[PDB]
Amino acid sequence: QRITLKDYAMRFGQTKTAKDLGVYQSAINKAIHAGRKIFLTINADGSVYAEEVKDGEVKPFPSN
Repeated sequence: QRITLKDYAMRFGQTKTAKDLGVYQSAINKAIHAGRKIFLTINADGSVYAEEVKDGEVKPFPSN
């Protein structure tokens, strides 16, 4: 089951979220702020896969 970016940060903290995603903290807070539709999947090995829904499309997050 996917977890929203906002709910993941609330559960694990902004620091772990930024690290799992490989982005810096400030970017995470802004993304949430902007209400982007970002969903994370935690794998049993601990890695996290994030995807964003934008304009009808489904892409990886961060994009670049």
